[PDB]
Amino acid sequence: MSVIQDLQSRGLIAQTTDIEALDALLNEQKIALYCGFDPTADSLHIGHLLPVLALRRFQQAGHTPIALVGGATGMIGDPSFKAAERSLNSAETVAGWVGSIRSQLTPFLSFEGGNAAIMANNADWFGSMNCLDFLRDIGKHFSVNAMLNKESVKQRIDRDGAGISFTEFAYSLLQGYDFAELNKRHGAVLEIGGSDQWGNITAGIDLTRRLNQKQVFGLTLPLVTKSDGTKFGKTEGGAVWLNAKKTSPYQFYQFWLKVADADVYKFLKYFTFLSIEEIGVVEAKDKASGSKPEAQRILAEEMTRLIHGEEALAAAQRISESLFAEDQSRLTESDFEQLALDGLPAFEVSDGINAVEALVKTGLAASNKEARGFVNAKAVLLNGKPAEANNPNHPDDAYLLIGEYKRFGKYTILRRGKRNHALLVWK
Ligand SMILES: N[C@@H](Cc1ccc(O)cc1)C(=O)O
Repeated sequence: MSVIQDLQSRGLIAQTTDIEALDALLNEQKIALYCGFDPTADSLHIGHLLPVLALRRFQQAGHTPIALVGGATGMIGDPSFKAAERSLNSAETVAGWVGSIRSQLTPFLSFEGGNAAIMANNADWFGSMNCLDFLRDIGKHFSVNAMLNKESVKQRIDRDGAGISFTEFAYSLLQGYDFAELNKRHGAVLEIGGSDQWGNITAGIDLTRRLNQKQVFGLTLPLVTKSDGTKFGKTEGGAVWLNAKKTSPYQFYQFWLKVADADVYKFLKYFTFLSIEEIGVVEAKDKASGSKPEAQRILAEEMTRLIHGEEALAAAQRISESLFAEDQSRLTESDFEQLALDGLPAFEVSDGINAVEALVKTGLAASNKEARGFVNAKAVLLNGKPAEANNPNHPDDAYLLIGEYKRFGKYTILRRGKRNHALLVWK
């Protein structure tokens, strides 16, 4: 199967300058392509996965991928399809983020063989480029009227928009020059990016022709949309980060389990490296069997193993099988650290708290008298087992939370009823 044919089978080609010439080029020889990533936070999230995965899909076919970290463009800010001005980050801020997201992109690509990936930083050439040379050597090739009519910023320019500063209005010049520079340095003849990068990609296509007299191509990936209209990574708990210390592999694994039946087969094509045929068998088995669909679990296993690793997937599976389980002895200290991060509503308690005190402190009851009914109804579980009396009282301390209930001397899973429960953390 062709490289382009594989991407269009997955619905991964949104816009491309010449699909026939790009397809014929990839079958005739191996090329170098590049994609740019701007440091806007201390870590990436799932909304950034498509471009770096698409780079890997090209590297699998023997092409050389270039991952550009925006050490310089991150100091300006991409205004493409943004209705409000981004704020300016400090040089110290961006330099740290450059090292962070660089450590997150490198695992996705191979650095062996002739097609080994290349990590680039546009601060290498902009960090020593004088402002006059910037405005002249780059700026003379840009028409302000053409810049104003770009869809990516036209909504900001109109009378209804919030306006744009000269800073962000100049961003397409930096990203445009990156394509010409990477074409000169590493023979980059293709730039891929997110769906909102069409304006800045074609700018680097034109600029590469004017500066290097070379024909290059651009391809944008689809906007990851959901069937119900909601945003892709918007969850109740926030964003689904790639850094395990921001979102636990359990919650990462949980996010992909909850994918809708309409979205799960497209997400398998977008994000996994299972073949179109393998995904086609997964879909047909679910569509023919009257049982629950298996695609969400397969999606969750593929994404957790890819981003976090095989052991972290095992941890997420072990937590998922133990959190609502009768026997929780499988949970480890690291498993509870995941739970305290974003697995369960965590609450700090100290020695001496009884059962009804923790039942209302965690929100599992409105009042203690209401929780006292839940206690005597045998509807309260501690680490999978119902609470038992263990005191000669003093009034409500008959059900006390003593050290026996402390998992690793720090954690206790408090459960009330069939659903909804909390995590106790001992200080
Ligand atoms: N504009 C891209 C980042 C980028 C930076 C430099 C480039 O050459 C290309 C792309 C983004 O907003 O995500």
